[PDB]
Amino acid sequence: QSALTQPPSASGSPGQSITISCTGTSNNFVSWYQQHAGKAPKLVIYDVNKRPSGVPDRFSGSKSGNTASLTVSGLQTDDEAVYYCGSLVGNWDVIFGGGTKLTVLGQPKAAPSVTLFPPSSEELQANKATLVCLISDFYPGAVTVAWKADSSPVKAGVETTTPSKQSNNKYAASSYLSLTPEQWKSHRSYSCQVTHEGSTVEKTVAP
Amino acid sequence: QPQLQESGPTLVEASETLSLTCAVSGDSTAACNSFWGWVRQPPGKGLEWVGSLSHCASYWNRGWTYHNPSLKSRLTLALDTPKNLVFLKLNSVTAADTATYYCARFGGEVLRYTDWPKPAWVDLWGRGTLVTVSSASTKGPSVFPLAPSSKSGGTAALGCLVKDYFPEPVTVSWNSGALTSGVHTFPAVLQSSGLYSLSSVVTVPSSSLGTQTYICNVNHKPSNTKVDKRVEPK
Amino acid sequence: DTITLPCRPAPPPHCSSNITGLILTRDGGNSNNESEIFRTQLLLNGSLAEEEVVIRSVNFTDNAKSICVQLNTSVEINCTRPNNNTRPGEIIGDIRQAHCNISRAKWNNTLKQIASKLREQFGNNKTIIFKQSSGGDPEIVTHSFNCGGEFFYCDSTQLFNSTWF
Ligand SMILES: *[C@@H]1O[C@H](CO)[C@@H](O[C@@H]2O[C@H](CO)[C@@H](O[C@@H]3O[C@H](CO[C@H]4O[C@H](CO[C@H]5O[C@H](CO)[C@@H](O)[C@H](O)[C@@H]5O[C@H]5O[C@H](CO)[C@@H](O)[C@H](O)[C@@H]5O)[C@@H](O)[C@H](O[C@H]5O[C@H](CO)[C@@H](O)[C@H](O)[C@@H]5O)[C@@H]4O)[C@@H](O)[C@H](O[C@H]4O[C@H](CO)[C@@H](O)[C@H](O)[C@@H]4O[C@H]4O[C@H](CO)[C@@H](O)[C@H](O)[C@@H]4O[C@H]4O[C@H](CO)[C@@H](O)[C@H](O)[C@@H]4O)[C@@H]3O)[C@H](O)[C@H]2NC(C)=O)[C@H](O)[C@H]1NC(C)=O
Ligand SMILES: *[C@@H]1O[C@H](CO)[C@@H](O[C@@H]2O[C@H](CO)[C@@H](O[C@@H]3O[C@H](CO[C@H]4O[C@H](CO[C@H]5O[C@H](CO)[C@@H](O)[C@H](O)[C@@H]5O)[C@@H](O)[C@H](O[C@H]5O[C@H](CO)[C@@H](O)[C@H](O)[C@@H]5O)[C@@H]4O)[C@@H](O)[C@H](O[C@H]4O[C@H](CO)[C@@H](O)[C@H](O)[C@@H]4O)[C@@H]3O)[C@H](O)[C@H]2NC(C)=O)[C@H](O)[C@H]1NC(C)=O
Repeated sequence: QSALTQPPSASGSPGQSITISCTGTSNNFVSWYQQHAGKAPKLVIYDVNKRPSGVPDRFSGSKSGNTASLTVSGLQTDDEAVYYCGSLVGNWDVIFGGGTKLTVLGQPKAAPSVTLFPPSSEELQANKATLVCLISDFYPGAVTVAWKADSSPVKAGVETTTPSKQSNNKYAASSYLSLTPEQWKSHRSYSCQVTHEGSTVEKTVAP
Repeated sequence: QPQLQESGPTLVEASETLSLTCAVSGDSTAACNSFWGWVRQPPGKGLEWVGSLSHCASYWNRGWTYHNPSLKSRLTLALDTPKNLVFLKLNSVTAADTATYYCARFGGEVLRYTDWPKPAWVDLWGRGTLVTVSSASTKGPSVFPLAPSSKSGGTAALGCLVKDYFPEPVTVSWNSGALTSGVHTFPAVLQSSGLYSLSSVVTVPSSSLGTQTYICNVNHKPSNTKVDKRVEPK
Repeated sequence: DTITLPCRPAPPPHCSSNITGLILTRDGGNSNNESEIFRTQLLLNGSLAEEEVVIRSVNFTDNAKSICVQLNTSVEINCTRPNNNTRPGEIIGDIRQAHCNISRAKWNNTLKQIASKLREQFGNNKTIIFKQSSGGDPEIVTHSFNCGGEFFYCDSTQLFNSTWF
């Protein structure tokens, strides 16, 4: 529906300064929010330019024409969060942007590791067939998964899921392919492709 | 000092009425400077305004209530001035209403206003709680062991499959807390069938294979399931 | 739907009185047809006429003399200012402004009664013009009167910005 136009993502390294935009605010009832992943949102700015209590001076408000702008100067580890913008509208209604996803660089590029698994003897007894791709230990946390049958790609039974951060600072995800035992036995080999920052990693299983 | 506390059913059923209650502490709901309400956020989606109110009236009203036009039809906002409680009632819920509901304290052009009060920012927030809407009933998890290779890189990996079940969660331990190092467990998958599914994985050496076998320890409280399975390769 | 004349002070957040009459005084510069303005300015809680507006004057020929207007129908005048005083010392809630309310058609229907009676006192050929006051004192340009015991002045203009016949 109606939403404020905020860029999807943004990045900077420690020490650098990032400036993220917000369009659709004709008034001055403009606000910015900070959201830590696995946490609630904290207000960092209101009335365009004003900071709340115990909020550093490095967080700043601007508004030229229809565009509001937040500026994080001198980035640090604790700055990596999702930043939303918000404004009053019409009479008394309130809107929020899409939120910009901020990333603090300086985390070595990490390669994924896949562990595909074909179905079990007990599973086929109940007239079912499910193949599970087990991707782990990768940075950044943004991966794409593709499935194949010998050489031809598969479009049905795909149930890919959002990645999650592990105890070792890395990210992990798993795609679940559920089919019939008929299409599993006819097609000999089954390939599972996982694309990480252009480069892909492959795995395959055949009975 | 000022803290907003959310409470209610973490798992409401489809087409039923979702109810949540906030417990304000460190501020008075009677106070004329702000509005009180809610803001919802769907799993990995943007912040959505729900609505807000304040009993502080003028010569022509007995307070003020403001709603999100789309959610208007299905919602009721309430304020218990002395008991210091805020309320939300959302009737006829869909899986589209699954979100982390936050209790919000609205600031803006509230206290002294012209024509009407303009609340514009959530100054004080709550920790928030996840409500899960479902058109599905409780089912036990289908346990199948995942056999590894017989003949990668010195040490190979094996796991246990936790198929079709509802609701969450599940706990799988390898050999009843025997191994801690080189242990892993993967998160759930929301099925197209409104069901759930996950798995786990453990890395062990090849020399141990033979008279020494591996067993995963499954646990599910709602459907009452505690069936363990032995793993053997071919 | 209704008219709202701007006012400046307080202290009564009630009044809700009725208009009984009005003070008029014309100035020089006849050209072809006579123009009149208000100059005190309006009467409240007095003695209304029996049937239709009764108008008389000290000297009809003289421009310098005051002209009396005694209306038949009471014109409702609802006056207010920001009331909420519960929080010391600054006011809270709606600030709006100080204003007095009258109904658009109600005044216009009362004004046409004066207009028709103004035609016969000058041998018909009516072209009645309502313009702003000449001046002199700040109590002449801004309607200075009593309501609720106290005396307070506030601008009209919106009330006398029409030309009839
Ligand atoms: C001296 O004389 C003076 C006159 O000369 C006199 O002044 C008059 O005073 C009275 C009060 O004393 C005034 O009357 C009030 O006016 C309020 C505001 O009115 C304006 O706004 C509304 C709503 O506008 C938005 O919404 C509608 C519907 O969606 C749209 O059609 C609009 O375009 C607009 O939309 C924008 O905003 C939306 C919400 O943010 C967005 O979703 C949207 O995208 C848009 O951005 C209009 O309806 C009004 O229009 C009317 O008047 C104009 C005049 O030119 C006409 O042309 C037109 O045809 C209309 O008739 C106007 O623009 C009213 O809200 C208020 O009514 C409420 O209160 C009564 C209480 O008894 C309720 O019964 C009633 O149901 C209303 O309740 C709702 O609103 C209140 C807040 O006001 C909420 O707290 C309440 O919960 C309820 O909200 C629900 O509905 C909301 C929508 O209404 C919704 O947003 C909420 O989410 C919620 O679910 C009342 O009528 C009057 O206007 C003054 N007039 C003047 C000229 O000054 C003065 O009193 C005299 N002095 C003294 C001392 O006596
Ligand atoms: C002018 O501005 C004033 C503000 O200065 C504004 O006043 C507010 O008006 C609303 C609307 O009526 C009031 O809200 C009502 O509250 C009723 C209960 O009132 C009592 O409790 C209040 C809170 O409890 C105290 O104690 C608890 C203990 O547990 C504590 O936690 C709280 O923090 C708090 O301290 C209390 O504030 C209130 O006190 C006021 O009145 C006393 C005298 O009684 C006075 O001495 C104080 O100075 C103070 O003004 C009181 O003790 C509640 O019942 C009521 O109604 C609800 O139910 C009915 C059901 O039909 C509904 O009609 C209604 O909409 C509500 O749902 C209502 O919510 C608010 O408390 C006012 N007071 C303040 C200070 O903000 C005016 O409205 C403005 N307008 C005008 C022109 O007057």
